[PDB]
Amino acid sequence: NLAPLPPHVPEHLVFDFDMYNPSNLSAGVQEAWAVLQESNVPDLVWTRCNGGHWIATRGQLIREAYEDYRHFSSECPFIPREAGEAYDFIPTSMDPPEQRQFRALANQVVGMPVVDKLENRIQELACSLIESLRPQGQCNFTEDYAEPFPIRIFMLLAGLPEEDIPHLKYLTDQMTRPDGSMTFAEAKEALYDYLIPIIEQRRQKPGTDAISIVANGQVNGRPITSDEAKRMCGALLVGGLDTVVNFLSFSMEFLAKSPEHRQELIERPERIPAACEELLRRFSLVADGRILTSDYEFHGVQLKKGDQILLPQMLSGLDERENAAPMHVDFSRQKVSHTTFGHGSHLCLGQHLARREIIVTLKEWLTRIPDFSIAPGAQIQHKSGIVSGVQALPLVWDPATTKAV
Ligand code: HEM
Repeated sequence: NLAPLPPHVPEHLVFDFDMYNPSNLSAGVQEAWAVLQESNVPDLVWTRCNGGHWIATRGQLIREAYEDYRHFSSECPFIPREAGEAYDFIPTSMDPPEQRQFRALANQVVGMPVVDKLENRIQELACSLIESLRPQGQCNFTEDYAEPFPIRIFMLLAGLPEEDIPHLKYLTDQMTRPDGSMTFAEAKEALYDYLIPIIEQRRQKPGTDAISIVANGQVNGRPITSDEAKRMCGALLVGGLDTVVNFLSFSMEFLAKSPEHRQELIERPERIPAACEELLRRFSLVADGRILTSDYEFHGVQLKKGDQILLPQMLSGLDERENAAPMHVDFSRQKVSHTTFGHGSHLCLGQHLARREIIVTLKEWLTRIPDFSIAPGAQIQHKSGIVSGVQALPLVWDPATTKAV
């Protein structure tokens, strides 16, 4: 379904890209989004899909817009407009300077310091999880590791019982890839209902878990309110439940289809870190945007106040103008340029946790299960949305080849 073209949007700039259901989705989700960068597509286009909105197709514009919060506000970061308007997570929907305070408190619960004191657990969990699968000679990756691994760590992080994983997970998925059952608002409201009671209890006594830290936090002056606490916790759900999870499946799907790259890491461990960044560029997966604060001519195009513009974080690193032969995975890429963890004042606060989980996965997995491949005769399917992901990943291997360390 297409929205009628607003009077102010050029005739020649219309490219009906459906961010939640791209035409070339069959060739991989990153490949589907890459069409927006073909020789005949303007740097900045307008799509009549999902309420109609702009779409910067080049990392140059993307990076640029993400730096100018004065014009491109995070107030309404999601598409459709109903989703963005409803989006009120702190600080992801705030613009500087208001953001500073909250982002600083949020940084306390997932930043590097937290990731370092968690390294051992993260590592132990990966091993424990993999050692379990190893003798099976097969697995449904997305659900057997890609999900349990990041989520349990996040739940331990937040101090939330693991029983709530399916619940919190489903709702979170509705904010990134709506199955259609519920709107963004409803999903958000549902998550808030889960958090609020928890915040109330934790607000009392201190606490090492994320929710406590936030609930007992102090932003610009007075103590943090429950609503603020709520909005802050929310901003952590997508990352702790839906981003890493999907990223691992993309990266692992690739590794299963490319023995070469696997062998390379297996016999050249030291390259795992660099390999992680390249996979982060290649299989980048987030794409949100901003809303115009006023009428503004941006690169020849006249944007009106209230317009929404999609700045796919996943496109920068695929832009041939920033990375030669972008669709090729080269662990030895001299300059791995990308905006996978975003760009600007909203740079991902969990990228450290992300990278560690990715590095621990590649390390522990390849060591114990170096030789594996996609189950015989199976097609891997992707899904596109605020956060694209992999539907399922059937992997198989011979147990005799596995190892225990
Ligand atoms: C590999 C996985 C991940 C990717 C690709 C990713 C990507 C991003 C991107 C592109 C943004 C910018 C959003 C915007 O500007 O509107 C962002 C923000 C954010 N991410 Fe992540 N992220 C990942 C994992 C995580 C994890 C595991 C967490 C922690 C639970 C997390 C927490 C956050 C937070 C709190 C923000 C908001 C920062 C702010 O508004 O100041 N992310 N992420």
